[PDB]
Amino acid sequence: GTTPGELRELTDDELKDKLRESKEELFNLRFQMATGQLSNNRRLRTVRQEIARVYTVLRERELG
Amino acid sequence: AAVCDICGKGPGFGKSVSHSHRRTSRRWNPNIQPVRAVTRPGGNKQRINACTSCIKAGKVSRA
Amino acid sequence: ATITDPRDIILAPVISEKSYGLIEDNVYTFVVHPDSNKTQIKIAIEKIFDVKVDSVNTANRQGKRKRTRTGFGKRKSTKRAIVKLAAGSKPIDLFGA
RNA sequence: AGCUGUCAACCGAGCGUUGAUCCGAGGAUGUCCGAAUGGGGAAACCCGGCACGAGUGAUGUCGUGUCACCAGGCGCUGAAUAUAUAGGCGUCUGGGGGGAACGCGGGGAAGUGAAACAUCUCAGUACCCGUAGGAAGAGAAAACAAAAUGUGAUUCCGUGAGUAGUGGCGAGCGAAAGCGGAGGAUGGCUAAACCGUAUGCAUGUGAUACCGGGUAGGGGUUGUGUGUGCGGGGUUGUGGGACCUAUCUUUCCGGCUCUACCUGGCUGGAGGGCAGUGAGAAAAUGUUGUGGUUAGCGGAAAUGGCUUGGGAUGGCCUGCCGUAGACGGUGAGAGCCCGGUACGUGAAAACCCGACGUCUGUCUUGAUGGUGUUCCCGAGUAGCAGCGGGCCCGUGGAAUCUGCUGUGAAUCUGCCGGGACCACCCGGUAAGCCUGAAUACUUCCCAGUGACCGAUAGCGGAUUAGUACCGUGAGGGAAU
RNA sequence: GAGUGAGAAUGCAGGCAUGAGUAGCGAUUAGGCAAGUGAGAACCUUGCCCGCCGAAAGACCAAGGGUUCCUGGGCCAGGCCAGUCCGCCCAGGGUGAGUCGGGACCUAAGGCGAGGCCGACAGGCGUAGUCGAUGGACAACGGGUUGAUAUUCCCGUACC
RNA sequence: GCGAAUUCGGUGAUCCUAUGCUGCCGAGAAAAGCCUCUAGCGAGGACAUACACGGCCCGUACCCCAAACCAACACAGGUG
Ligand SMILES: [Mg+2]
Ligand SMILES: [Mg+2]
Ligand SMILES: [Mg+2]
Ligand SMILES: [Mg+2]
Ligand SMILES: [Mg+2]
Ligand SMILES: [Mg+2]
Ligand SMILES: [Mg+2]
Ligand SMILES: [Mg+2]
Ligand SMILES: [Mg+2]
Ligand SMILES: [Mg+2]
Ligand SMILES: [Mg+2]
Ligand SMILES: [Mg+2]
Ligand SMILES: [Mg+2]
Ligand SMILES: [Mg+2]
Ligand SMILES: [Mg+2]
Ligand SMILES: [Mg+2]
Ligand SMILES: [Mg+2]
Ligand SMILES: [Mg+2]
Ligand SMILES: [Mg+2]
Ligand SMILES: [Mg+2]
Ligand SMILES: [Mg+2]
Ligand SMILES: [Mg+2]
Ligand SMILES: [Mg+2]
Ligand SMILES: [Mg+2]
Ligand SMILES: [Mg+2]
Ligand SMILES: [Mg+2]
Ligand SMILES: [Mg+2]
Ligand SMILES: [Mg+2]
Ligand SMILES: [Mg+2]
Ligand SMILES: [Mg+2]
Ligand SMILES: [Mg+2]
Ligand SMILES: [Mg+2]
Ligand SMILES: [Mg+2]
Ligand SMILES: [Mg+2]
Ligand SMILES: [Mg+2]
Ligand SMILES: [Mg+2]
Ligand SMILES: [Mg+2]
Ligand SMILES: [Mg+2]
Ligand SMILES: [Mg+2]
Ligand SMILES: [Mg+2]
Ligand SMILES: [Mg+2]
Ligand SMILES: [Mg+2]
Ligand SMILES: [Mg+2]
Ligand SMILES: [Mg+2]
Ligand SMILES: [Mg+2]
Ligand SMILES: [Mg+2]
Ligand SMILES: [Mg+2]
Ligand SMILES: [Mg+2]
Ligand SMILES: [Mg+2]
Ligand SMILES: [Mg+2]
Ligand SMILES: [Mg+2]
Ligand SMILES: [Mg+2]
Ligand SMILES: [Mg+2]
Ligand SMILES: [Mg+2]
Ligand SMILES: [Mg+2]
Ligand SMILES: [Mg+2]
Ligand SMILES: [Mg+2]
Ligand SMILES: [Mg+2]
Ligand SMILES: [Mg+2]
Ligand SMILES: [Mg+2]
Ligand SMILES: [Mg+2]
Ligand SMILES: [Mg+2]
Ligand SMILES: [Mg+2]
Ligand SMILES: [Mg+2]
Ligand SMILES: [Mg+2]
Ligand SMILES: [Mg+2]
Ligand SMILES: [Mg+2]
Ligand SMILES: [Mg+2]
Ligand SMILES: [Mg+2]
Ligand SMILES: [Mg+2]
Ligand SMILES: [Mg+2]
Ligand SMILES: [Zn+2]
Repeated sequence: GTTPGELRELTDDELKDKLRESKEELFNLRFQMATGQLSNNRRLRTVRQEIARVYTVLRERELG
Repeated sequence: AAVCDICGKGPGFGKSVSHSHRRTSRRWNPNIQPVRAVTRPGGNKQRINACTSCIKAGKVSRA
Repeated sequence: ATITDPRDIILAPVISEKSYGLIEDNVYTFVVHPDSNKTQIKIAIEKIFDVKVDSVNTANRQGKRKRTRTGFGKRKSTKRAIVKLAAGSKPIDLFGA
């Protein structure tokens, strides 16, 4: 839900915070999907792609 | 024992032909002898295989 | 830079008659990563839900071979952790009861 | 301007002019196995060391790195054993495996044919082994030729020619010279003899020594001898090179040239020349080019009438475009309905090309042809012999080339070849090395074409296809 | 210009006849009745009998198989008949270990094998090693529980 | 849900003591493990108590003299 653009003003530690918050979110809605009370399915994909985006930006910061 | 350790002279392959011109494959092997030569003037000896051509030409010092 | 957090290990809860019957005795079944061990699972479960975990028992289940006009295919091979919580009995309520 | 690959749709949700799906380029992530390489293993699954973090009350546990073996550089150490070596420790840099065909170097059948069969053939084939490259190999005369004041590195193609030959003169096999062409680079570089240097090994006459010389002084390139490296110098066939031998002497000056005076080389610097990613030593790098490749975009002209029809893209009649009447699709034969075609336009980035500069190197302390000798011109090599291989040539009178074994020279009034051999003539200059083009092939990608097949055909495979299935396994292998 | 003409190759493929509604329907135990279910019952469910095994035709494993196990549903193909049933079809579920059986312990026959030696090359053996149980070492017992696991879960008491 | 009595004997192993004992020739694995000794490491350390903990990976369903394995079959055969 957040463009990779506005992830470049965030430092390493707060990018890491964003990433762990997102991983916790993903665990929660994975449980909700398993128990049957998640109707919105595209939420899983968006959060999974957000995690991938956060790693991508971190690696780009490391290398250049 | 058919490769020289110095010049790599290996066997050659040809035919042994009988009186009935009955050719069979055989090998001309090199005349490699077990030499035990020195690399240093001092005289420490290491055992190798050297064809008699290399012995004759003095490529190995059996000091 | 990878970050490893506990939730990357446990994937789904097992929602079944037997799983609920164990829940009623304060024992929780999860689907876990196929390459985990009981020590890692215990640490992760204690770190996520903030409980004391007594025991973890693991089972490996092979995938069901299903037929088709093409032939056979196979499902995932999964492994499950049955986790027994301490006597304090602070329930875990992400299962729906 | 619609999208969430597909079989293969249904449900459940969503995204999209704030530019999604899609396409091209460069990147990131990239579990496990596999050369597989921390150790092990029944490939894809088991067990670790060390370092830095994480996490726990602590052990447990997690994350990221790193840890195979060989070969070669460099540094340290130098067993038995003294010199020392073999080895050991460390730090680097490579190697390993795969691949359809084409290349090169080796090993090498049998069925078969000979109307039997053994020489011979098949056939240097099939297969195997070692190695490549984008091509390879070959390549710059120790060649041909034949008395012509002749050709001139190699490779390939056509002939010569099924000829000369060869052959249990059986079945069979089978040239080259010459001649016509594709290409061009009749291309390059070393060794040696001498000169200088540096170092190593045996040495001092330890003293009148070396130095181009005369003068004077000191008194050691150890005097010397030798081997190796580096640089000059040379690079040849009418032989050439070196050593001394001769006239005119041409970019500036300085330093060296045992020492200082004048003279002989070597060396610096500013020139200028000439070349270069080349075979002729390489490397790095800028700048440019409406050069190419990897997505695309535009692109003229019929809603035409009448009629049959479910539907015109049929029939009849009208217009129109055409640098476009290629080919498809659209409800039946469409140049004017769609995609396109002819024809133009387009690249941020990456890659492949040239071109101009930095850069790199060389040449100029210097040129030229003469006049007369000594040295040099690739050594366990050539040649010779024995036993083989291969040449059209099956041992023949058997040259040329070549392997194993034995013996074993000369440096040019030499040595090799010209089908035994000898003499004379002619051609050439082995035992050192590089080398483009013309030639062979297609795993893969792009674009096309077919008097090619059209579902028992064409690939085994138009569909689950190397699938199902059969076999312990190599392997065999459908039908739709 | 031809992949140009079939009736024969114990020819190849496919479809279909003849035998023929014929043989067979796979042991040496053997079934019956009442009721139920259901469209349909010799074959399924329940009861009561009868019979067979009983050093097994019972109970538990290894190897091998691979979901065949349990629950719900099904009845086209398979079952040598029918089938409401099924080891068959479909969906969901089910396998819990410090002590069991292995590894993380150890080696045997053997395998591979750093360096190694041998061999034209391809390779052959092999040292140190390192794997390799069919063996050696090593700590848990009784009861209960599920439709489906049980020295594993729970209960009681232990041991390393 | 509640739940009685459970005492004496006889017989008796192919199972245990037993990796024993006795005979015999055919002359009957290895390694770890354990115990022990020193080399060595060493300023702390040994036994005990109590409490709190960690105990890893793989198999475990079902068949298994069988219509579930080897036999093309729901096969009169085979299977420790
Ligand atoms: Mg050898
Ligand atoms: Mg030969
Ligand atoms: Mg022969
Ligand atoms: Mg990652
Ligand atoms: Mg337990
Ligand atoms: Mg387990
Ligand atoms: Mg099924
Ligand atoms: Mg894209
Ligand atoms: Mg890409
Ligand atoms: Mg490994
Ligand atoms: Mg290995
Ligand atoms: Mg080294
Ligand atoms: Mg020494
Ligand atoms: Mg290779
Ligand atoms: Mg023959
Ligand atoms: Mg014959
Ligand atoms: Mg015949
Ligand atoms: Mg070419
Ligand atoms: Mg070449
Ligand atoms: Mg010819
Ligand atoms: Mg021949
Ligand atoms: Mg020189
Ligand atoms: Mg030179
Ligand atoms: Mg001449
Ligand atoms: Mg367009
Ligand atoms: Mg009409
Ligand atoms: Mg018309
Ligand atoms: Mg048409
Ligand atoms: Mg057309
Ligand atoms: Mg010469
Ligand atoms: Mg011959
Ligand atoms: Mg001859
Ligand atoms: Mg060459
Ligand atoms: Mg076909
Ligand atoms: Mg047809
Ligand atoms: Mg076929
Ligand atoms: Mg098979
Ligand atoms: Mg025909
Ligand atoms: Mg016919
Ligand atoms: Mg017929
Ligand atoms: Mg037939
Ligand atoms: Mg009939
Ligand atoms: Mg009859
Ligand atoms: Mg009858
Ligand atoms: Mg009958
Ligand atoms: Mg029967
Ligand atoms: Mg009845
Ligand atoms: Mg009886
Ligand atoms: Mg009995
Ligand atoms: Mg039984
Ligand atoms: Mg059943
Ligand atoms: Mg049926
Ligand atoms: Mg039936
Ligand atoms: Mg039923
Ligand atoms: Mg059933
Ligand atoms: Mg334990
Ligand atoms: Mg062994
Ligand atoms: Mg080796
Ligand atoms: Mg071996
Ligand atoms: Mg082991
Ligand atoms: Mg065992
Ligand atoms: Mg059971
Ligand atoms: Mg029990
Ligand atoms: Mg199993
Ligand atoms: Mg079990
Ligand atoms: Mg069981
Ligand atoms: Mg079993
Ligand atoms: Mg039966
Ligand atoms: Mg069967
Ligand atoms: Mg049977
Ligand atoms: Mg038996
Ligand atoms: Zn030799």
